[PDB]
Amino acid sequence: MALLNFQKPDKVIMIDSTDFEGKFEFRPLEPGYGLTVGNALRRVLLSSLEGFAITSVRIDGVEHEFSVVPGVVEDVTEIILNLKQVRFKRQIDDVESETVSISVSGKEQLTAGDFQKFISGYQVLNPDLVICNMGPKVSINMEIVIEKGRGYVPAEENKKSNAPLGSIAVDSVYTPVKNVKYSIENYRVEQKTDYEKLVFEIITDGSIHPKDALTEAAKVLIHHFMLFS
Amino acid sequence: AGIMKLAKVYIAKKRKLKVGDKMAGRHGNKGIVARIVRQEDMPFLEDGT
Repeated sequence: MALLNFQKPDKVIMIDSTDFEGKFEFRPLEPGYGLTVGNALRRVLLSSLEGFAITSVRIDGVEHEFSVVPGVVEDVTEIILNLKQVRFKRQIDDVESETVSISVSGKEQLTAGDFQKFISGYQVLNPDLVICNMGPKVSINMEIVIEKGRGYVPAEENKKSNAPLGSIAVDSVYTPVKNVKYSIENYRVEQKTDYEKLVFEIITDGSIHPKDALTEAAKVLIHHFMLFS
Repeated sequence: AGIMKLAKVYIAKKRKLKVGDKMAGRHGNKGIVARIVRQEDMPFLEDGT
């Protein structure tokens, strides 16, 4: 009941936001609260937000990741490292895992967009990402598995004992947030100039909108702080 | 001489960077990785990087 004189903000205001970048404001804030809110949100954003990535890859005729596909300039290791960089945005709800069979032939370059004609539940956010350079007569038949996770899971943990022969597990970087930057500026409310204004700049991979990322980070923070009731 | 067959098996080991691995610069600054720190805990600039 002593919370009368603490000036709390009314809403979070979105200045400019795309599917990849978003700028947000938080005002008015008591002195010192801007840093608390900003740092908590930044840590939760860079730590615990869910995402989608690839867990297993099987290239036809390739038995281990230290081999080479005939006619392909890049070795299987470089193909794996490029496949790690593909980003997915969910298109169909309740889809947690999908197996994608990819067969590409007659092209001089395998891009991530070529996977889109075979993926049903996910959308490739960077179709311009080149997986490998091949000859015009090279036929590439690969199977990738897309799963949901948080943070980083090494390829050692992604190895399934029931996987078919030739399946190569890959490192998965599930994090959807690329950068969180916050600033604290002073704000004048009536006669007091000591109130604080919080500015948020979030760069995402496109899988989660910056506003949704802020909402999910706040949801995690509320879930953690309810336990002290 | 005395060997009828010679059998060889090659095993490839992909070794990631981990705590205890030795890193060094070109100026004599050798060291051992003591902690792999989360990107949220690591120092960041005014730009958030």
